[PDB]
Amino acid sequence: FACKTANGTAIPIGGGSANVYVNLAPAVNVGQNLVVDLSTQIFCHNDYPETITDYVTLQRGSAYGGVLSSFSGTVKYNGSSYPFPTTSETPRVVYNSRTDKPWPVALYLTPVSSAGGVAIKAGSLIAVLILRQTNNYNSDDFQFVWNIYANNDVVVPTGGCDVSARDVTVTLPDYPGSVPIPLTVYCAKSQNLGYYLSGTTADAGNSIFTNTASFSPAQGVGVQLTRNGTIIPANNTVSLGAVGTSAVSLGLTANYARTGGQVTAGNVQSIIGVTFVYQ
Amino acid sequence: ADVTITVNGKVVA
Ligand SMILES: CO[C@H]1O[C@H](CO)[C@@H](O)[C@H](O[C@H]2O[C@H](CO)[C@@H](O)[C@H](O)[C@@H]2O)[C@@H]1O
Repeated sequence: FACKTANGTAIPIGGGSANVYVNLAPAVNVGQNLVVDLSTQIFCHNDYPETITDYVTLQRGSAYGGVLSSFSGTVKYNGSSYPFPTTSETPRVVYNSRTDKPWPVALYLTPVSSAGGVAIKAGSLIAVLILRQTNNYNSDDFQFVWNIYANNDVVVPTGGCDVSARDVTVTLPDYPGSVPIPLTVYCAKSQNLGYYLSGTTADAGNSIFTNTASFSPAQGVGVQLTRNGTIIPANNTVSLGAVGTSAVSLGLTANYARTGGQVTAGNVQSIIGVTFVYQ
Repeated sequence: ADVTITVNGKVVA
């Protein structure tokens, strides 16, 4: 019995450890968020199927790593779901062929936010999975330890909803003028969703974000966002109603707004956060 | 925040 990754990295007879480098494509699902499907990444086979049958389980102590360590979830093993990190050995998968066959493991994260996310840097450890292999022939009891690494920079969603982009940059026309902000949100199932803006504001109405341009800044102007032609104050819930699998545009537009005093030439920049909330 | 929006602009003479 031996195993290999999609990229040819092998663990031989007797077990051992290997790194698995995965191009992650995490996604929200109903009730759980996919982190990584390893059934396309890890393969094993029985070396002598005519006389021996191999038994393969996911062993207790399999867990997330790095920045996913604070989160709990589920693991789907051979069509059934179990708590993850694993607290008990799973039922077995039978390996009875010399032909490589997937190790049927997929990792999920339990939603805890509305539309939050955890940023993963490429090269980061995201999970450690313990494959236990025994057989019906002798007393072999081997461990195949799979260290799962993110191959790419990615955001793992932690909520029931996800966004078109986690960072959006827009350029306004030269003062005066406006520009739409492309930003949509969708949810795995229907959610009563809203959002609020965050940032430093200049006015008592809490609706004009300050100009924080560092180099050659303009004076006298800030940035104000509108939705449906209506100014959106910061720290105030905008209701999107019920949001489902079809993406819904937040309908945001950026504008300049005078903050007082002389308007002098220079650069303008405002950094504005969006945070979603269940209502 | 869930999403960070950066808005860039300029005031000309
Ligand atoms: C005929 O197979 C037995 O003799 C071989 C040579 O000594 C062993 O390699 C073999 O053990 C390995 O393969 C089996 C079948 O996959 C597996 O159950 C075992 O854990 C080893 O990986 C077996 O002893």
